[PDB]
Amino acid sequence: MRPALYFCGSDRTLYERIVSRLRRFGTVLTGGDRLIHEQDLEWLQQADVVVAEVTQPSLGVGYELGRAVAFNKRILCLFRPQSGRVLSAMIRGAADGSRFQVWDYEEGEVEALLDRYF
Amino acid sequence: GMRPALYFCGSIRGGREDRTLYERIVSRLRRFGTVLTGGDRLIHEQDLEWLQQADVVVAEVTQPSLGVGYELGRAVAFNKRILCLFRPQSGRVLSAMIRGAADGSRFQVWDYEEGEVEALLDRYFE
Ligand SMILES: O=c1ccn([C@H]2C[C@H](O)[C@@H](COP(=O)(O)O)O2)c(=O)[nH]1
Repeated sequence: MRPALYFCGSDRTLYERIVSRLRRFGTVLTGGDRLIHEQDLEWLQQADVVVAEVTQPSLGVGYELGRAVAFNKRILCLFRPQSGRVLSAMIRGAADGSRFQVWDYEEGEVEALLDRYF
Repeated sequence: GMRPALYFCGSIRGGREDRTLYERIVSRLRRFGTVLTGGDRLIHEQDLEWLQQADVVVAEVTQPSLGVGYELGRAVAFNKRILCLFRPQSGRVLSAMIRGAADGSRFQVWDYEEGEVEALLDRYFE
């Protein structure tokens, strides 16, 4: 009955701010490692939008984004240039401005960016 | 083609700490096949083309990397044969998404020590 949102993230305060604001727009869907992987894959397939905070390098976040692209999901990636890091070319280079968006942001504005996207 | 096409993935923008090991792996992979591996878009598109051409995808997954994870996720969805190599001597716990993707056949994750990487590759490709 509500949109289904999937959040990926490797910072705790910013993650909590993002997850809390996502609840305005829908349900945020997000044993052993295999059971974790299969539950995450099931939630990815159910998701209407996949949101990832990509400032911290993470194999798991990258993997989730790769699976999400192959499932043809709408994807929003959020990067903080103030980190001083250069974002992976595989993530920056996947952006097409519509179905796969990569947005640079300053920490104070993250809720305004999500409101604009949703 | 004649030779198996091999795709190698390792951290770059996530960190170049293991660059010298990557060269040793690529050197041994060359024994068993052809190693195939707007600036960011061009890197993404060429890498995806090589990934699609690959018969085997080999990834060193010790250093956390968005790009290596992304390549592995696209490779799984392309139903590629995948070998991931992880070094427990790093002190790291490998991401559950990578460890949990392993099925022991088409997606394998092997723990190894740096000194045995040539013997590991010889066994996998035998
Ligand atoms: O500038 C580059 C060149 C290659 N790759 C591809 C090939 C590597 O296997 C992997 C490294 O990803 P990062 O560590 O740069 O995120 O992605 C990049 O992401 N960025």
